[PDB]
This record gives sequence, C-alpha cells and structure tokens, in this order.
Amino acid sequence: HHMAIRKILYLPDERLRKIAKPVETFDESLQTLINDMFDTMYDARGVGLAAPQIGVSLRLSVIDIVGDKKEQIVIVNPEIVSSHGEKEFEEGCLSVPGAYDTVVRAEKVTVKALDRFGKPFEITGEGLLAECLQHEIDHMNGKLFVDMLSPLKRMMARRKLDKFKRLQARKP
Amino acid sequence: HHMAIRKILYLPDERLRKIAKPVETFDESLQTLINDMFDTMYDARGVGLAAPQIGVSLRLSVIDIVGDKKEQIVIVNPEIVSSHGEKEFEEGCLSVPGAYDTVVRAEKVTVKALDRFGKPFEITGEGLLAECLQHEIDHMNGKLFVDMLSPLKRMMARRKLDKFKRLQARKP
Ligand SMILES: CCCCC[C@H](CC(=O)NO)C(=O)N[C@H](C(=O)N1CCC[C@H]1CO)C(C)C
Ligand SMILES: CCCCC[C@H](CC(=O)NO)C(=O)N[C@H](C(=O)N1CCC[C@H]1CO)C(C)C
Ligand SMILES: [Zn+2]
Ligand SMILES: [Zn+2]
Repeated sequence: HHMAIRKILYLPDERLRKIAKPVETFDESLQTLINDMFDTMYDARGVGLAAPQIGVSLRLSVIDIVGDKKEQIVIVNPEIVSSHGEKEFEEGCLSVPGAYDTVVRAEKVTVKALDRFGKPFEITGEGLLAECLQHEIDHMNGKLFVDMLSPLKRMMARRKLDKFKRLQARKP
Repeated sequence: HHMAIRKILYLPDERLRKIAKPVETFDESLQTLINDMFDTMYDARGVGLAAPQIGVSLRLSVIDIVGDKKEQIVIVNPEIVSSHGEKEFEEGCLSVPGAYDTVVRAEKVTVKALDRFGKPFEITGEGLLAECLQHEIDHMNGKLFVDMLSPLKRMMARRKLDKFKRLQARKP
C-alpha cells in the first residue's frame, strides 16, 4: 500500500519544468504512488502535491485542504473547464521552500479529471480549493507560482531559497 | 556569532504553555541565541519565531516578513499598546505542523519593545506584520493559534498533528 515518503524537488531542478504526461494505466503501482504522495504532502505540511514535485512526470496531484481522509482529492489528467473572477492569494510552494508571495488566480474554477481509480469526476472550488487546484495543474505544465511575479519578487524568492539551502546544509 | 539550528517544539510540549520571562541581560549569549533563532526560523520556512518555541522561556521573538536581512525585526519584552479592527487571517504555526486555519486578529497593532541590543523602539504593523506580531507575542504568553478555534477545529488540528508525527517517524 505504502512504500516511502519521497524527496520533494526544489527549484531550479529541471524536472519541475517538464510538461507532465497523462496517466494511462490504473494499476497497483499507481495506488502506491498516490499513497506515498499523500504521505509526502502531509509530512511536508502541504495541502497539495503534484507528481512532478517528486520527479514523476505524470499529470497527477493529491489534495487535502481540510486535512482529513474524507476530504482527500486526487486529480488525474485534470482539465480546467471553466473559471470565474480574480482573487489575490498569499501562497507558498513545497518546491520553493521559504518563499511566500501574493499571486492572482481565478476565484472559482471547475476541474474535470479522473479520480484515483480512473473514474470521471468534476469538482468546483472557491477559495483555497480553487487556489490549490490551479496551483497543482500549473505544476503539471512546468509552471511555478513565482513565475507570475515581477522580476524583483522573483529575485527575492531566489535569494530566500538560496539561503534556505545554505541553512539546510548546516542542519545537524 | 552562530551556534546551531535549534529544535522547534510541537504541541503538546508543556514548554509551549509557559509564560516567558523578560530578557534582562544583553550579552553575547543573547546575540548568539537571536542569530540561531533567525537561522531556525528560515530553515523551518517561517516568518517569525518565538523563544518558547525552541524551549527558551524568554519574551523574545525574531521576525522577517519579507525574507531579507534589511527587514529583520527582533522584539524583546514586547507590549501591545494599541490595536485596531478585527480581520480573518489564514495561519499556520511552526509549533503546530500541518495545521492551517482561519483566525481573527487585529488588523493594525502598535508594539513597544526593545530591539536586539536593548534599545527601546515602537513599531506599527498592518496585514501580515500585524498578524505576526500578535502570533509571536501570544507564544510568549503560552498561547497558540489553535486555542482560539472551535472545539471541532481544535480536534481536527490535533489529529492532523498526530498524523504528522506518525509520518515523521516513518521518514528515512
Ligand atoms: C494554498 C493552495 C496552493 C498551495 C499548495 C502548496 C503545496 C504545493 O506546493 N503543491 O504544489 C501548499 O501547501 N502551500 C502551503 C500554503 O501556501 N498554504 C498552506 C495552506 C494555506 C496556504 C498558506 O498560505 C505552504 C505553507 C507550503
Ligand atoms: C503569518 C504570521 C503568523 C505566523 C508565524 C508562523 C511562525 C511561528 O510559528 N511563529 O511562532 C509562520 O511563519 N507561519 C507560516 C504562515 O502561516 N505563513 C507564512 C507566511 C504567510 C503565512 C501563510 O499562511 C506557516 C506556513 C509555517
Ligand atoms: Zn507547489
Ligand atoms: Zn507559532
């Protein structure tokens, strides 16, 4: 069922910039991957995680905004079918540790996808769920939230990330 | 100048519930502690850290909302002298890993404190800075952000924290 908590990749790892490939096989190894992704997400204090963030080039993300099992969402091969409004969100990313910035995203989005067993579903989110859905799909297209920021803010995020990496190297 | 990245304590460690004592001596040992607190905060991807969170019962917090050295704030023996408004904030805490919730705090706060060398100063913050000043001072009074949540939300944060601890035990 579960195998290992996985290493999360940080910028500038090129695997975070690859366009992920659709999932086309629903077998036990996919279920093990999904289970490890949830474990990895919770262990990293996130509310979502996309497969490219652990070096797996698949259009697959796990999400839990509430933080318990009954509200777990898996989006496989998602597509945004509609979106409405614009809203500022204060956001971070497990692949850009330490960087927090305000970004503008749709206030409401509807996503069609396959669930973790390959069965079609749709979900409409607002607030954090809408933000998370857009953030995770961006990862599947090699896009990270710092990309939409000004050059100044991208530079500051780079400096913060570089300092984080230097501190991790001094951690016991 | 720097000694070691420190272990951050999680609920229910009783040291997070103690009332911190005022700082009385501004010596080199205090500077080393402050430097280590900044390192620990950045390494944990936080924008503030209070000394009780590393098991040091002192009314001392480090803050960096922006993420660079020019905006570092140190508050020593702080006192909120005024505040205005009430605003919802989405918040987490380094001492409650994995828990994110909306809390109500003042929108604007004015704090009198000593800086890292013991010089009195006053700071007025809005937005994130106001939220952070209030969050950090709460830590000095043995208060964590989950305390203001409903019993249902406190239970959900406890179980999320317990799951995080179980995953940490299974991390390589
Ligand atoms: C919020 C929805 C979009 C962000 C999703 C990310 C996780 C991620 O990188 N997926 O790619 C996350 O959990 N980020 C966290 C985050 O930004 N959070 C956590 C919940 C609320 C919000 C706080 O700004 C940080 C703290 C790691
Ligand atoms: C936000 C001001 C009050 C929170 C301060 C805490 C740090 C802390 O626990 N100090 O005691 C923090 O950085 N929390 C982070 C947090 O809530 N952040 C980071 C910046 C913005 C906001 C996102 O919700 C989480 C992600 C660890
Ligand atoms: Zn991300
Ligand atoms: Zn805290």
